[PDB]
Amino acid sequence: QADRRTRHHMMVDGQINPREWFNWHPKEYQPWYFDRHKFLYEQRQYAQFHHLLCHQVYLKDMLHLMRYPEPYTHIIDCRTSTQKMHRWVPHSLWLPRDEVEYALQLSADEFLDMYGFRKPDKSDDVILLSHNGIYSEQAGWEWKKQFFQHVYNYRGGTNELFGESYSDMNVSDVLSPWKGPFPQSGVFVDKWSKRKVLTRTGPFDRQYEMQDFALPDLELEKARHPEEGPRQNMPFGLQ
Amino acid sequence: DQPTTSPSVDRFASTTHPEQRKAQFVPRVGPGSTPLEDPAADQKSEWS
Amino acid sequence: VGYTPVNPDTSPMVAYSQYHWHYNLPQGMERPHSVNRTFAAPFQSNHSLVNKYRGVWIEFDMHPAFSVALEPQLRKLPRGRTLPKTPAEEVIADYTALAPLVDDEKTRDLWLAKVFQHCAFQRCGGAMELWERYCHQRFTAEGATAKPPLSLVKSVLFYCNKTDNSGWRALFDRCLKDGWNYTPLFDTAQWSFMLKSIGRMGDEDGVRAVLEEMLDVQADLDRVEARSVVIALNAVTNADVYEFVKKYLFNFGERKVKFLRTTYSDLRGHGAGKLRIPLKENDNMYYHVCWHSSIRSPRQFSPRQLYFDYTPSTL
Amino acid sequence: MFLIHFVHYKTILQKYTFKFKHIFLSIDKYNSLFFNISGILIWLNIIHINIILIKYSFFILINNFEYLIILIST
Amino acid sequence: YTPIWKSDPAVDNVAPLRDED
Ligand SMILES: O=c1ccn([C@@H]2O[C@H](COP(=O)(O)OP(=O)(O)OP(=O)(O)O)[C@@H](O)[C@H]2O)c(=O)[nH]1
Repeated sequence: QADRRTRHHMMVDGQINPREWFNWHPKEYQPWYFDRHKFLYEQRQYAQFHHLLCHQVYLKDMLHLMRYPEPYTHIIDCRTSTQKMHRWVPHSLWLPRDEVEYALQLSADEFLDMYGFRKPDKSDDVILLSHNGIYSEQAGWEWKKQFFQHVYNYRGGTNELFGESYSDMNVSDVLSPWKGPFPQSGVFVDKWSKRKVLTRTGPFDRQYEMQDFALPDLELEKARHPEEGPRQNMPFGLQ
Repeated sequence: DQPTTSPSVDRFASTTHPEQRKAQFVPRVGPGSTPLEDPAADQKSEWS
Repeated sequence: VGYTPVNPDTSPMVAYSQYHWHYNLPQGMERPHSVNRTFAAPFQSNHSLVNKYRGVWIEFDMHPAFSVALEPQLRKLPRGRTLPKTPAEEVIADYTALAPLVDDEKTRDLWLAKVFQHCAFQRCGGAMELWERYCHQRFTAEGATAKPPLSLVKSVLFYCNKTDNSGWRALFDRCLKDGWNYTPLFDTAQWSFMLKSIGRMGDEDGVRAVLEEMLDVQADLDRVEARSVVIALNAVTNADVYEFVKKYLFNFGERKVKFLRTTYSDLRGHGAGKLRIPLKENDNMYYHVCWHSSIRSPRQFSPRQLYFDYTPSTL
Repeated sequence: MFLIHFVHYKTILQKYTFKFKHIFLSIDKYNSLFFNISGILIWLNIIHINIILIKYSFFILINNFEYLIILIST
Repeated sequence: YTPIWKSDPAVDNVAPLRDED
């Protein structure tokens, strides 16, 4: 008939019941879109870095610049480990990501002495390069914070160029299932009624929704559920 | 037909998401608080 | 105080409060508002446009000499927005008989294009003979140099779609950049009819070629008629073409994609009658178009649905 | 091969200036007229009066939102 | 729900160019 999942309860098992429409900060109803199929750093979890992103440069631009170089466009290789880099992107130069913060604070001379090539002026085009396009992005943020006017990241960079599959960092799309209780750092007291209410941090987070969302192929999606259908634990009207 | 060298080619952090389509750290506005960053079709006027 | 809230315009105890403007202050406008001027929206109605021609316009350019000379023959063929009911056999007989007498290429071909269009509206199958008898020799065969007049091509294509005909693929191919370069001059309705036909016949590969060209030529994607996109997509069973169609589906707009789903669910649904030939079952493509729609729409929060089974853990 | 050694001229001249206001310069705020409050009356359960300054009051506000409040010569 | 579609094959884009040259 009814039970803790179906009934109205302010609290279930000593913690705020996430099932109540009125236990959430109304801001959580505001409309949003799915990120996950977009480039890693455009996603919403990285929002603190969003002001910093870099204008892109596509594969076409890259081949064009291979055959037809510009004098004051610099292509800068950000690949960090020498163990993983076996080829040379034409007309590129090597500033590994790990050094960037230091490198960009050298004088023209000192920079010349440490990296063996001229430090790009702040007007010049700077194209950044990495395996996946992740380290190149982070490096980009560095170059942008010293204020460099044209900084382009080429995502998919060395992997697309050379057909290698390598990665700058090992990060995986899957989030580890949330462990503890709901964090008191996300609990949001209301200012008018002084009423405690959930936010979408923690075990409730949009990442988890997108992660477990229906697959985009009917066959793989039907494989995921029992014969009779997708949600049979629920009463018909909650399905 | 449009070359790789054309300004038409869209290089912005994001294709879809408007807040990721700026040039600088915040969204600059033109005179009269009109949108600068990505102009809408009718804001660009080619007149004499 | 109550279950019925105060409405802030009519209540002086709101209007004249300290958080609003009292009636004894000077009542002028506070700040100006320019909304429509700063960022303006383009007009798109919820309803389709009521006067639009809704067909494939065949562009009748005739010299006003043969236009008068040929009038008793042409009066039987379609003029603008008028579709005389003359049986197609008769019209083709008239062309076969009288056309060798006319000396103009341009005239003979405008006339032919009218014949084709007329036979497209009645769905008479014996009209391709006309293509093989007159046009094929100087247009489609053995790398002939000559470049057919646009209206003729549009007409023949329109005929191959209206009467579902394998022939279209040969003509269409000649229209790409290296050939006649006619493809960027096609109407949105042209694309609509093409897609629908190809879909019925069931060529995934025809569908792919056509969607690629449409996209490159900058057709109006959102205004391609939904029914025909659905019937085309429905035709796709092959793994690679399937991949293509996901990636491609991202080219439509939010709204378009929502109604791709609605239209799809209707054509296999309640509105299964609406089609002359019933759809064929693609459960995969149906599911996918629905899924895509769901991905691209704004997301809503239904917490009792998401967290239904949530239990907290002390780990 | 190299025939020459040279000194690198560049023209760095800024002669044009384009500064565009960021959006938040034009955002709204709430501004208010401000007079010296001569008195206040609150009533919800029980009425309470505070009188800061006794003068003939030239203006009077009434505000109903939570508690009834009347700001005198406000 | 990711990945939506099969990623591009491993193809090497630089080689054909520098080979022509
Ligand atoms: O979007 C729409 C709506 C309605 N219809 C109407 O559906 C009726 C039968 O639906 P069909 O779509 O099966 O017919 P058809 O291909 O022979 O029709 P054409 O589009 O080629 O004319 C058609 O005769 C037309 O009147 C559409 O064709 N498209």
